[PDB]
Order: sequence, then C-alpha cells, then structure tokens
Amino acid sequence: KPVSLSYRCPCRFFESHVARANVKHLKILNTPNCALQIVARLKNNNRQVCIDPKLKWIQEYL
Amino acid sequence: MGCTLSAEDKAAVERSKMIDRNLREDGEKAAREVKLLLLGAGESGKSTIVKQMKIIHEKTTGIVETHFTFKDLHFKMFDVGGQRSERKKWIHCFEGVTAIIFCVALSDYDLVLAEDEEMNRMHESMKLFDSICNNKWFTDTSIILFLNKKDLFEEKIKKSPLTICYPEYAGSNTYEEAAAYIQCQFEDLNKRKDTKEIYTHFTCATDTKNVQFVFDAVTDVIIKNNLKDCGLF
Amino acid sequence: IAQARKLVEQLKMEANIDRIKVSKAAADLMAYCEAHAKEDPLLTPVPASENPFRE
Amino acid sequence: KEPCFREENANFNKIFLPTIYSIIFLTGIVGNGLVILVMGYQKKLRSMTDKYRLHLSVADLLFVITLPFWAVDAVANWYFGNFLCKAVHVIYTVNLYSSVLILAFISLDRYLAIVHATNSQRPRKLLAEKVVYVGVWIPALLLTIPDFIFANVSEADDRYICDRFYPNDLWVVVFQFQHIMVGLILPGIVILSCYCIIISKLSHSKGHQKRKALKTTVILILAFFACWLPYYIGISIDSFILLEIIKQGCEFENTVHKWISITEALAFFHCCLNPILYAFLGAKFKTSAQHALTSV
Amino acid sequence: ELDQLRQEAEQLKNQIRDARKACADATLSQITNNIDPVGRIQMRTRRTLRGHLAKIYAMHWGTDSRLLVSASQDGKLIIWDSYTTNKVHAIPLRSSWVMTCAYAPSGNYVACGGLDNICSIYNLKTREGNVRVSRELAGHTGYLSCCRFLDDNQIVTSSGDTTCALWDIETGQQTTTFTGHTGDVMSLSLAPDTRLFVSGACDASAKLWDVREGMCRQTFTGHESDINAICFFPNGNAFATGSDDATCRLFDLRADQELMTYSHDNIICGITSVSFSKSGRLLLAGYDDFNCNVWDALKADRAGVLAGHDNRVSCLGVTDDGMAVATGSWDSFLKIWN
Amino acid sequence: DVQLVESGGGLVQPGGSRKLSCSASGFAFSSFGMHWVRQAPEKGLEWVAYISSGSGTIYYADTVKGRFTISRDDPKNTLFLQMTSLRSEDTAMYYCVRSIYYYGSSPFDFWGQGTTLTVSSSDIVMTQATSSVPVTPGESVSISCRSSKSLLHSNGNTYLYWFLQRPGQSPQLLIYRMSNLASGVPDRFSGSGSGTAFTLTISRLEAEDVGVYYCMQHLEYPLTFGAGTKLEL
Repeated sequence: KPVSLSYRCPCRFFESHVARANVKHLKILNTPNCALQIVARLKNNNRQVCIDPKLKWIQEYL
Repeated sequence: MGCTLSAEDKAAVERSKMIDRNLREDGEKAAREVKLLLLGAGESGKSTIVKQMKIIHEKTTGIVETHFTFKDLHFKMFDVGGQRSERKKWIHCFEGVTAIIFCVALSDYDLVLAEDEEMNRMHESMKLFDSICNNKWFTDTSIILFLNKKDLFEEKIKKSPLTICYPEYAGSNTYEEAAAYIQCQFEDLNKRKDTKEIYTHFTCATDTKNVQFVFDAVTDVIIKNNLKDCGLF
Repeated sequence: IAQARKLVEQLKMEANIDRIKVSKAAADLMAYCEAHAKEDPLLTPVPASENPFRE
Repeated sequence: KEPCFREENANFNKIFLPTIYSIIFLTGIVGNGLVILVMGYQKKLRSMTDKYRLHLSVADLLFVITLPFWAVDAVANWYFGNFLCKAVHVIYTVNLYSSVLILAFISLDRYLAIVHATNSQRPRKLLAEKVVYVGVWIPALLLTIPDFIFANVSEADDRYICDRFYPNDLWVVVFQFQHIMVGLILPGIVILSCYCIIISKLSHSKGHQKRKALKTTVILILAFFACWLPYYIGISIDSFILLEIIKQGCEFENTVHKWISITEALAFFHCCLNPILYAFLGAKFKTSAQHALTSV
Repeated sequence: ELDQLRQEAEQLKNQIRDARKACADATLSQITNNIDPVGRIQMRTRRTLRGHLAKIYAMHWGTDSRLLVSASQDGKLIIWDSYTTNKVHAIPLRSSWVMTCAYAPSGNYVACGGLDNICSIYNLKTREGNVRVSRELAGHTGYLSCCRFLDDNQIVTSSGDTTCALWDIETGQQTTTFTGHTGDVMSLSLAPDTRLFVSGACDASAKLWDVREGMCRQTFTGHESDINAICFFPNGNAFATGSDDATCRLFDLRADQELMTYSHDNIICGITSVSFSKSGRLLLAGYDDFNCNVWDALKADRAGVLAGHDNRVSCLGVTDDGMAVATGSWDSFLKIWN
Repeated sequence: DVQLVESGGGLVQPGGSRKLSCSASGFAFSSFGMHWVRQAPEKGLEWVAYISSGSGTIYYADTVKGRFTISRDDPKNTLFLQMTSLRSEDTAMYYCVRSIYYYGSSPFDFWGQGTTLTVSSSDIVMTQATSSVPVTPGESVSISCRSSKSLLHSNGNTYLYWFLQRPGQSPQLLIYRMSNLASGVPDRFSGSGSGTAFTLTISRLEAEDVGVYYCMQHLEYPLTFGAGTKLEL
C-alpha cells in the first residue's frame, strides 16, 4: 500500500499530568489498530493530552 | 501434437528437437567469430597481409578462407580475388561481415596500368575504394585501410615527385607529407561519415603488430555494435 | 577470326527453322488451361477435408 | 504532547490522488501494452535486451493495474472485502521491487556488453536466462511475507480501513528502513556504477554513435535518481520522526506527510517513463515496431 | 575478318526478325479477350518453417509433394517434412556460400553449390544412418547459379563463367558443355520430357539447349536487364522469365517470339523467382519489395498478393500435385501457402 | 560393415545381478534408438526394453519393470542392460536391435548375434493361428496374422512388421509398415492387409526362406510379437 494512505495513531505520547484535575470533556477515539486513544481536553489547558494507558481512576470510573 | 500422435511420430518429433538443439548450439558458436572481407586491386600486397598469420588455428577455386586466432578471438578472412564474374551478383552475400580490409600499395603511384597505358594504378584503386565504400550493402560496415610498401614509396618519392599523380599537390615532396596527403584523399571518399569509420595503418611494418592493429580496429567496431544492440543508441 | 564464323554458323542454323502462327500458339495454351482447370487446387480451392495442410 | 489528527491532509489527498492515479494508469497501460504487443508480434531471435524489457513491461503493467483499487480508496471505504485487500498488497510490493531490480540487471548487462565486448556472450546469457529469476523475482516474492501475515481489513467510524497492521512502531520503522534499502540503495549502487564506468570509457570518442550513447546514459541516471530520491528522503525523515529523534509540532508532521504524498505520486511515474527510456528511444526497437505495424 | 564477317551476320538478324513478324497474326491478349477472369486469389499461410539462422537462398520440392530441401548461408541444408514441420536431416556444408540446391526425383540424393565453383552431391540413404558427401563435381571457373537432376546419374549446372554443363556423377567428369552466352547464367529449367532446357543470362537473353546434342536451338530476347529466373510451362511448349527491370515475360517455343508481358507501374523492384501452377493459368513471382505476386497468365492481370515476409523473397516453389506454394525469404523463414 | 556384438551371458543362480553389454561398430551409434529383445528356449520373441536416441525416453516391459535398467554410453558406442533379482523366467537368448525414426525410415532393420543367459533354478494381442505348414520349392505360400486392435492410425500408416528367423541365425527384417520391402530383400516377398488382418506372400520357394516368420506391431509401445509360423521342407 502507498504510504500516503497509511493510518497512524493521533496519540503516540501518553502523559497523565492532568490526574483528573482538569478535563472539560473526555472522549475515547476509535482506531483500526491503535489500542485505546483518548483526547481529554483540559479544563485549564484544553490540550487534549493523551492520558496514561493504565492508571486506576478512569478504569474504575469506566 | 499430444496424445493423438503414434509412437513413431513421437520419436520423429524427438529427433527434430535434437536437431533444433544442435542448430542453436552451432549458431551460438558461429556468432562469436569475426568475419572479415579482404579486398584490393592488383599488386596491392594481399599475399603479404594474408601471410601475417600462417597458422591454421583450427576448374578454378572461387573464394579462399583463412582462419586464425589472436588473444582468444577467432578471425575468418575471405578472399574473393579469384572471382572474375559480375561483382554485383554476389556482393550482397557479404552484407553483415564485421569489417572490410582494403589493401592499397603506396608504391603503385608512378606505375600505370598494363592494358591501359594512360591510366594510373592509384586512380584505379581509388575508384574501387569509392565503389566499395559507398555501396548500398555496406552502409554501416567499417573499413580497415592498409597502405603497404612504404619502404619502396619513400625511395620512389625521391627520383619522382608526387606530381605524376595528384596534379594539384603542393608539398615538400617528402614521405611524411606525401603519405599523409594520400591518406587524406583516400579518407575523403567516404560519404557515410555518420555511420561508418575508416581505420588507416601503414602496414610496411615487418613485425606482426599488423594483426594487433586489426584486433584493436575490430574491438572498437564490436563495441559500436553492442551500443546499438543494447539500445543505448 | 573464327568467333565471327561461329556466330554466322549459329545464326544460319537458327534462321532455318519452321514457325507457327501466334494465333495458333495461343489457342494451344488456352486449350491446355481449360482442359486442366478443374485439377488445379490453387485456382479452384478444395474443401478442408481433402487439404493436406488443413491445420 | 497534543493529538495530531490527519484531516486536512486526508481532504487534500481525496482530490489529488485519484486524478494523478488515473493519469498514471492510462499512460502506463498504453505504453506497456504497446511495448508488449511489439515484442509479441515479432518474428526474429530474441536478444538479451528483449528479455529485460519484457520483464520490465510485465512488472510495470502488473504494478499499474492496482492503481484504481487505491484510487477508489481515500475517497471511499474499502468495498472489495477482506480477500481482495490481501494479494493486492502482494502484487503491489512484488512489482514495485521487481521493476528497480530489473533496472539494476539491465545496468549490469550494459556494463558487460560495453566493457567486455569480445568475451561476454556466455556470462550475459547466463545472467539473462538463469540468474534473473533468482536475483529479481525470488527476493521480490520473499519480501511480501508481511503482506500475507499482517494485511487485514479493520472497522472504524463508517469506514472500512484495510492496512498492514503491526504490533508496535518498531516493526513500522524496521520495514520502512527495509523499503529504503531494497528500493534505493542496492539497485542505486550497481546501476550508477555501471553507467559511470561506461561513461568514463565513452567520454573520448569520434562521435555521432558514442556521443549519443553518453547522453543517453546520463539521461538514464538522471531519470532514475530524480524519480526516486525525494520520495525516499521524505520516507527517511518520517522514519526518524517515528523514532522520536526528530521532535516538532503537528504542523511539521502534516507538512512531511504532504511532501511524502506528492513525491510518491511523482515517483509512481516510473512505470510510464520506463517504456520511453528503455524501448521507444532505440533505433532497433523503432524498426521492430515499424515491422509490427505492417502485418495489421 | 571485318568484311564479309560480323557484317553479313547483321543481315541474318534482319531475316529472323522478319520471319518473326510474318507469324504475328494476332496477339495473346486478343485471343483471350472474351474469357472469364479468375477473380481474386486469396491464400493463407498454413505452415511456417523455422530453424535457419541466416538468409535462405534456395529451396526445392520433392516429387512426393511432402518433403522439401532448403539452403541457407549459415552452412546448412535442411530437409523438412512440410505436413508436420519436422526436420528430417540437417547437413553441414564445407562452404557456407551456397546459392543453389536441388532434390533428386528419386529422392535419394541432394545437390548443393555456390561461390566455391563446386557442385556437391550428398547421399541420403546410406547404411551408416548419416548423410555423407557422395561426389564433388569441379570444372567451373565461376560460381554455381543453378543445378537440376535429370536422374540418379546425371545433372545440369549453370555457372557465372557464362557456361552450362551436363555431368556424369559416377565418373565426376563433364559430359557436355553448353557455350554461347555473353554474361553470367543465372537460372535454368528442365523441360518435362528432360530432352531440352532453357537458360537465362545476365546479357538479357534466354537460350534453349538440346541435352543429347549440346547445340543451341533458339535464342529469345526482349528484356532490358539481367534475367534472374526462368520456368517452363506445364506442357513444355512455352516458358516464362523474370528480369531486373521489374517485368516478367512469356515466350513460345514454336512461335519463336514473346507472347505476354507482366508489369505494373507501381512495381519497380527486380524479380527473383517465377513459377507456374498445375494448370498453368496462374503465374507466381517473387520480388525485392518483400511480396509475391500472382498473375493471370492468360490476361496479364494481377490476381493476388502474398505478403508475409519482412525481407526480399528469394525462392518460390509449387508442388507436383499443385496443392501448396512455398516461399523463402532473406529472413530465416519459409512459408507454405494454400 | 554394421556389427553388433553382445556379451555378458552365463549361468546365474536364482536371485542376483548381471550386466549385458552390446558393442556397436560400423554406423552412427548416437543417431539410433536401441532395443533389447529376448527369445526363450524353443519359444518366440519378446520385447524387453527400449532407450531413445539421446536417452530422453526409456520404456520397459511390465514383466521386467523395477528390476531391469537400460543405459547407453555414446562416446564408447556401448549399450548396457543391468538385471537384478533374476528368476527362472529370465533364462533366454538376448538380442540387441537398432532402430531409427524419421519420415520414411526403416526401424528394426538390424539385429545382433545374441547372448545366452541361463538361470540355474491393455496390451495388443497378435495371433498367427498357424504354427507349421509344409512347403516345396517353386510353389507359393501365404502366412496370415491377426490383431486384436486396428493397427491403422489416423495418418495413413498401418504399423505391422514381418521378420524371418532362419535356423541358427538372428531375425531379419522383411516388411515394415505392412507394405514396404526392406533393403536387400528379394522381390518375391510381398505384404498386404486390412486394419486387422494381414497376409505375407513368399511367391517361389528356395533353399532359403525356411524358418520361423513373426509379425510385430508398432502402434502402442508395449510391443508384441506373434507366435511364429514355421516353414519346413
């Protein structure tokens, strides 16, 4: 397949500085092959940082 | 062909395939040899050129074939001086040779023709060269021009000036200029300079380097063939 | 010169022959052609069943 | 540090890719079909060159056949199902690599014919009839194992993305490096070398037969490298980004992706340039084509 | 001398010609005016014979209408089975400059010759299972142009030294010598009764020779260049010639003059071969423009074209039963047409 | 002088191996296919094995397949038959036969002298139906052969061969393809038949022509002979 048609995860860096302190909205994206993608817009940063893959509070919340 | 054939038909087809294999092998072997056509006019020195390689390396007769080997390359030279018939009826048989060797005697400029007392030998060789070079069957065939008997020419140039032939010649009347002038007139008869080459050698060199020259002049030709065969181009 | 004598002898031999008319000679060719027309496969092609090169 | 979606680039591709792909498909089908027809309707003895160009024409045709399949993509979902997305990757990869390997083999054949003119018939025959199958088609077929193992159809938001899914980015980086190595480095070193050698020996000559060959050799070198260099430069930059060595904003990644798309579209024109550069510029092939355009 | 000789002969040339004008009542074109044409002749290629690697110079059919022999200037004589395209024999020649070949009517021998001025006779029915050179006939001082078997022990050859010869194969000696041509003889044709044969030479002239006596019977002129091919009419009372002036002509033995001319303003190339069909209604000719032309021999109308060769057509042949035609070209292919 | 000499025969124990050699002189050995045939004591002929020219095709009979191997050495002009696991049904007299296959050829035209091997201890059926007739010189006789299958192929050929074996000698070809007379055979012999029934006529009888006559088919490669018709007195 041509490289121009290849799919890539929008979340490659997974950082969890927010710790639920700042999240205006939080959705999980859908991907053919990218595990779980998250774009939690921050209440203060609204940067949708990609939170950590395995961290307890959202797993209990979800 | 297939299952509709009998046993004898299958055996005949097998024999035909073996014949085809042998034919292909023979053609592949023949494609690697270098074929040369040897030409001249009178006492040009063709015998001296032929004697350069006396080794075999392997009614009136019509064509003489000579085989020799140099640096793992096999040459077959064809002499057609015996043939006294109409040349235009069999010259096309030699369309496709690697090269034409053309021998001209330098000393044959004072002497005139025996039958035609008022005709020059050098002029006759020039007419023969003009006919061969511009022939329709040799458009892309290269010519190796041998100029023999330079030792006799450098002595005959003293007693007789180069004015009996070439009435419009203005030079020092020495060998080093007369020979170069003659080579120029022989090379000026080529009208296909964009498709063929003329290689000139003064072959009064008693050594064997003559065949060496031929080797070089052949190699270049083969290269120019491959450039066209491989699509470069 | 004996070549001229030979030429004269040959021409004399060639002259003393008996000739027929051109109209009479063309009629024989025409008759042969019509008599053998039906046996010429190239002029009248045969059906594919009797053709040795059918494929 | 922030998500980097690919939406504007996808929108640009949706318009750019189908048009260029259709143009390439038309030109390549026409040229390669013409070359194949001329070779087929010829009653002579086939030389070494008229086997390499047959291989090249078949490879180019089989490569360009798959272009409409991916032109239908990028504007619409994969309609062809799970079986068809497989083996389309296989055809694409096989012919993409076989074309450049055949080009390298042609370079080597030219070098042997020009530099060893009097003692090269046997090695040239050996390369053209036997070694070509082991040095071109077998490696190209062996390089499609990831196409069999990993290529699959997935499901997304109202779209069916079929791709070559990998467990992690290390596989992506490794296979990108393999793509760069096989596609550019290995054939680029032999071909270039042979051509340069031929030139060094063709530099001094009488002319009108070697002067033309010199410029044709220069044209071949320039065409190959101009077709294939910027695409692989972009691929290498993307691979470095994938390893986190080069870290920048999402705009840089979008620019790199747009450059890759444009340069890949430009590099796909090799299948149309090849019939002109290796068949239509030769006097012997022109004569053969004229002969073929007399029996019809 | 120059008086009463070489001048009185010019008087004889004024007599024969006069005798040739008193016999020309009508022309062939007027006698056959009100006859039906042959239509358009369409022939298809049934077989293609591959295996030669140079220009094919000659070919000849066997009397069984199935086996044929061809000669190429790569040193090879090939015997083909035309029904199955199988190769029966491949004979390597000592000299590759071959220009003619023949098949014996019995089928036991073949003949070859060329620029070596020698006619080689090869035996095909040896007990050893191979083809071996049976005889080498020497004595010509020019190249061999054509050769035709009379039987297993007689052959007639034409040479570029302006002569023809009838040989004895068992002894290897010339039996009869035919002289009188000025230029090189390029072709010959045997009459069906074998008692006569015609030859065409480069002096634009044809001659009729009686085999058992060795003297010239008649001379035919009218062409403007070299005669390259010659062929007898099936009944043996006429013959046809093809020349370098892009023209074929028909001559009558008894009428002693020319009957018909076959030429076109479109055609300007020379003619290499001529042949007749079984009935003699069609005349087939091979040209330098890569084509073969089929003429209506009674009306001088071009009836058909055979076009399948990429180089000049060098040889033609029609089988004894009149089934197929064979064409050989300066490429390495022979084609069978039906 | 065509000669085939066979060697390697002798007394063998039940079970074992033996090699038979066939040396050829006087003809082009490489162009001929070769056959091994055998004749049991006081029995008829039986085809054993065939090897083509160039070793591209090999055939065995069903009774010796898996234990017999046929090979040829062409530079040495030799033919080899390697036999293993010999049974009491292999004691016979073995003949070497040459046969060439093209259009109009004459296969099976020369046989060797044979070597004797002694052990200590659907196929077409060809019927002759007559084992002995009394003949007198000057009269005319007829021999009939019958086949279980039509031997006429869809190419015009009827593959039937006739052989004569005189007392103390090897078989020799008389008629091939049911109508053609072999080289060096008197015109008294003639052959004619339909696709299934065949007849051979001897015409006048002499002190020769006394022996066993065999008919063979060459349509399907498992080659079968007749029983053999004996001509006494």
